[PDB]
Amino acid sequence: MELWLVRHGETLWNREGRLLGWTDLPLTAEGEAQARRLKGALPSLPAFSSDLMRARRTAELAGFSPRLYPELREIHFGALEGALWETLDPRYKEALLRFQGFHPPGGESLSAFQERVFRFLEGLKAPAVLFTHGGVVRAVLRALGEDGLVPPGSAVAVDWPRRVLVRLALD
Amino acid sequence: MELWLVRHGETLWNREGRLLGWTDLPLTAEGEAQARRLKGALPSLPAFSSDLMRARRTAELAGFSPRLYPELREIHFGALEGALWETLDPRYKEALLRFQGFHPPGGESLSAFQERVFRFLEGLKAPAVLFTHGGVVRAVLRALGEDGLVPPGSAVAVDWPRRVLVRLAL
Ligand code: NA
Repeated sequence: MELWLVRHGETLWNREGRLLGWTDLPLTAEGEAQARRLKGALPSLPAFSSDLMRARRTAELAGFSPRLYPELREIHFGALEGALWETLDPRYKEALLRFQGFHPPGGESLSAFQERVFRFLEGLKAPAVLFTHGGVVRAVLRALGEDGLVPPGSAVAVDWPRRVLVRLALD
Repeated sequence: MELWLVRHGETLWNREGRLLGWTDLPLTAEGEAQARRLKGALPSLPAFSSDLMRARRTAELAGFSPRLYPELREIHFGALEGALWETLDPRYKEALLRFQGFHPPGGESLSAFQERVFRFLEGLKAPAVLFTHGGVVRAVLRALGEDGLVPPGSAVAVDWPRRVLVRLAL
């Protein structure tokens, strides 16, 4: 099914290089700017969004009124929430780089995260726009055999669970 | 949906020609070498693996950290575990080659095997790499109208449940 996944606009921790999961931070001015640029660039399909503020706000600025689902949240980094990527222990770094065997204390494992994300996608009964996070987009892109790195406020359309259709970036 | 079926590397019973099911044998040195060679070939899709040592070790050396599922185990041969294929009683060997029905003493029936395997496959929610055994790979290939012979340490990619995409025999 055609799904459009949108990575929310930037927050302060994006420029600061800190892990941002369930910590509810707001979009920055540029983050809201990135979000407004999405209006008119996305199809008028039913919309779903992480309930986290930065996602909800991106959806709103993009001209949508999404139904909220915590299932679309970024992975829960547990004790690693807010940690600087730079000083992250090499084992955690490579776990995240290779996207496997990641189990932060007090948090969610990558395997649990993937099950949550794919279970949500499996339940969609028609094309939709999903306002979510970098990790969710990455999980989907990697499952489709592609690099999952996409700029904040950008989008990707896929034919789940078969292939990527288009990557949309706006300047 | 893209599935990669990987047959774990060789054990002593592979080269000895013995039925290997739930007997938890380790990989030989060559078996580990075969596993390492897969690292530069297999796509980085979510990974799952039989919980048996030889499959787990293959996944590890191939550069993966799989979720463990006993449903991916080879069939349980029961009293036939370790039995030489060459001297296998014609009544067992026939059953196995007819693919119509099979239930070794103290073992698992082919119907239970298949229930187990296909339940797992049908439950997958996204593309994946599956570290498993010859019988499982066989079962999948046959379900797609193909011949289920892949060397140890090799893989086959399929568009489940439609057709085979490519075979990777190293
Ligand atoms: Na035996």
